[PDB]
Amino acid sequence: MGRILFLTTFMSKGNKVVRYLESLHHEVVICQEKVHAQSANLQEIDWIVSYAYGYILDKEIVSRFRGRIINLHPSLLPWNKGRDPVFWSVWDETPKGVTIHLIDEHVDTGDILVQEEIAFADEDTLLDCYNKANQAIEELFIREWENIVHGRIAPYRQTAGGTLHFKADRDFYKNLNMTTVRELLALKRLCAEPKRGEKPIDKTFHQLFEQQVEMTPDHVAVVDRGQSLTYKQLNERANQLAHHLRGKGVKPDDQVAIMLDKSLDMIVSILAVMKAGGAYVPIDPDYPGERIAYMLADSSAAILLTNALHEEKANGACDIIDVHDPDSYSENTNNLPHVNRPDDLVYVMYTSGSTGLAKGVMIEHHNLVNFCEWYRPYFGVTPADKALVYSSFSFDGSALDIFTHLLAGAALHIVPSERKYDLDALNDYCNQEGITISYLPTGAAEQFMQMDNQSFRVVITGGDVLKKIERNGTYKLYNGYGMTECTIMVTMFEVDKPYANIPIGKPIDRTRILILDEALALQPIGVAGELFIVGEGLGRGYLNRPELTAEKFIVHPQTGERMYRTGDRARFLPDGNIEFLGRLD
Ligand SMILES: Nc1ncnc2c1ncn2[C@@H]1O[C@H](COP(=O)(O)CP(=O)(O)OP(=O)(O)O)[C@@H](O)[C@H]1O
Ligand SMILES: CC(C)C(=O)C(=O)O
Repeated sequence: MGRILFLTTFMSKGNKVVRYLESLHHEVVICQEKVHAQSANLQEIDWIVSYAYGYILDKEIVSRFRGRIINLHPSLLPWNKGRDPVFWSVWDETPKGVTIHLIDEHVDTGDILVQEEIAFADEDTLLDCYNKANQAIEELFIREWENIVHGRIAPYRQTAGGTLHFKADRDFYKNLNMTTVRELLALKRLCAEPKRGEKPIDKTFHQLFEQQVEMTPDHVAVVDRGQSLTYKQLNERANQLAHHLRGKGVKPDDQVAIMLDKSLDMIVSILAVMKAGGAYVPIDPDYPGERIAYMLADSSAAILLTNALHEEKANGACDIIDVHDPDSYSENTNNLPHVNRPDDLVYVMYTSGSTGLAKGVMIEHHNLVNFCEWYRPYFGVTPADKALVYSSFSFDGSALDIFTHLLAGAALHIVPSERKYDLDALNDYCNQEGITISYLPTGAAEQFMQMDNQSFRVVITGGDVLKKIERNGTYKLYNGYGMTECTIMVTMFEVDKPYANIPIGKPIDRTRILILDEALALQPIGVAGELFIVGEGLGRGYLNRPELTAEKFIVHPQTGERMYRTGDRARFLPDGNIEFLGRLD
């Protein structure tokens, strides 16, 4: 009949298409490589049929064979042009079908000959989809071939729009081939990029705090033993000190060290540093003098807010400002002119030097603002609540204590030394004062479940594996995961039942968790892998450690996004909650 060139790389040589064409007495030449005009495979060729051909025909060839190049593309063109059509058909959630079209001067854009719809079952695998489509289009070709040879089909131009994909676009999804349709789309919801319409955070913390002061100025803000400050009182005193600081040269991104024991002066100092424009570097005064001397040096802190008691532990490291000297406070009680942006430093905390020397973790305002903006509505915090300043102010767990509740109008209650380790005593305080919400490390939180409590409405815990769930009170328990580098915490779970492994929940606001293999490629739901963090949580990095910063804050090779690699193992559950599975090594 005629000699037909059959171009293809992925399909076999005994296709139902080739056999059918052969059955009509056509000599079918099978070529699976790029060719040129001189190729002996283009000799006496009546028709060219391409089917999953991974190369481009030269324009010289397309011109000579105009109207005689027929392509089998398993998609509903213009949807899913290019490579991996069936896969992106499912992922991008586009219309589905198979198209037999003419080949023109571009990628899968030529006019259509025949096209029909196709359906994939929710429980079909992507491989099943790939095969169901290849079989459908092969049958369509056999059915409509005669109509195409006699050129009685009027080719119609493709609808406007569609999508296009390239060979490498599927690299990130290389492990999803044996996944189910609905199992794949589930993974899409959990890990797909942010939706449209989002705007960057436009507020700093002290900006929002000054707002909260105007709303609840006379409400109690912080308590320590018998003494207390209201939102206005606290705000005015912090301004007085902030004015003095900014007058001593404090500028945005400057680090100011604070060295105090838990007290009202600590809260004033922290805010005062913020309002002045700097970022506070907390230094526990009980730390060994070695750590203190090193923290003060590695940090660029030119100023140190401290007592006269702990003044000598600096060994003259920097300019001292006595929080108890009236000369350290200005007359001006008014808020200062704003000079910060959400991407300015807000605080710098050092991780315990378990491995190697301690590193200074930088955190920006937008990092802290996002956490508090999520914390308030998630736990329904109102000015009626009262929370504990439990954790050492050198740990990011203290940021949860102080900063979240202050923006909700609640009241902070400083936890002194005598009721830090003695949790039974701390329990009585909570019932006395009516403490309603606080965060307790996994350890202390587990012991506190023994005590009888009627005050707490909610308690949050995290930092280690939360094995024990039984507790006497009536309050909700929450498990939270995260590290200092991504601001306090990134996921939250409400503990409703007991669990063998207790999940760490779903991501907070404007954060995304990805479970990746050793090649940084997505892992299907239920498969373990290194947990990666993306979004508003990621801080600036490690202070004066750019090489180490780049090691942990990566630019992904495929999606090009900035992610923090935790070094933790985890796996998604079918209901969206995350399961922690210990460290990597
Ligand atoms: N709810 C949780 N369950 C289990 N592991 C958790 C967890 N929350 C956090 N983790 C893990 O345990 C660590 C606790 O946080 P960080 O104290 O900031 C790290 P570190 O200071 O290097 O060591 P450390 O955990 O020995 O204190 C996190 O880095 C994380 O890997
Ligand atoms: C201190 C709190 C926020 C914590 O879970 C952590 O840092 O791991």
